[PDB]
Amino acid sequence: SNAHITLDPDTANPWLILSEDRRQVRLGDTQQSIPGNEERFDSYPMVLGAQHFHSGKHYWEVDVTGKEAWDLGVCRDSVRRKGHFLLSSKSGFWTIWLWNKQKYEAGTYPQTPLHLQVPPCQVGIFLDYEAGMVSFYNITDHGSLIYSFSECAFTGPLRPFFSPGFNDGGKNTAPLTLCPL
Ligand SMILES: CCOc1cc(Cl)ccc1-n1c(CN2CCNCC2)nc2ccc(F)cc2c1=O
Repeated sequence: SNAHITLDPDTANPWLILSEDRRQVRLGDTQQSIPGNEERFDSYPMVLGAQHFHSGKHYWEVDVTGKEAWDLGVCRDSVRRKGHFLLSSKSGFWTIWLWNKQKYEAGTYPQTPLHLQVPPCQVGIFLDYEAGMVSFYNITDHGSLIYSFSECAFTGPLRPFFSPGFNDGGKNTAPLTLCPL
């Protein structure tokens, strides 16, 4: 089931610029000044979707065209927001990412290298709560499976997870965009 995802402003790390529609996010040129509510990611440029999922099946698409790094997927709502962590299946995160413009990996511990034929301009996330799966699909390549976590022992609600980059050092100015449908 198609989910209409929007970004939660309360989770967004200071370094992030959300669109006004809540459907787009880019890494910014310096921190912004906002509060330090407990829901906000202090240590890395991450933000959640507003939707919580307690059950059922949910699909959404993210445009990543041009970007040299990024991280997508799903996480426990109960993940710590304050401080340092890895994006690991062991630690409440079901993610894939592009690092360094060339290296796709999936957030196993330790992570798993992905060899993609067609580099994705667009990525699908499919959450099946009851199955205990999070699946990533390469839309550019007609929906080929990028990677799938299974036997995820979902307890409590989950959130869509996003990060458009780690350091604006490069030109990671382009946004993650949530696609219509
Ligand atoms: C590929 C780069 O990975 C990282 C880079 C930095 Cl600067 C900080 C943390 C990580 N990272 C991370 C988090 N980063 C992943 C890549 N995108 C940025 C966040 N997750 C991991 C999960 C499992 C594992 F075995 C290792 C890692 C890991 O090293």
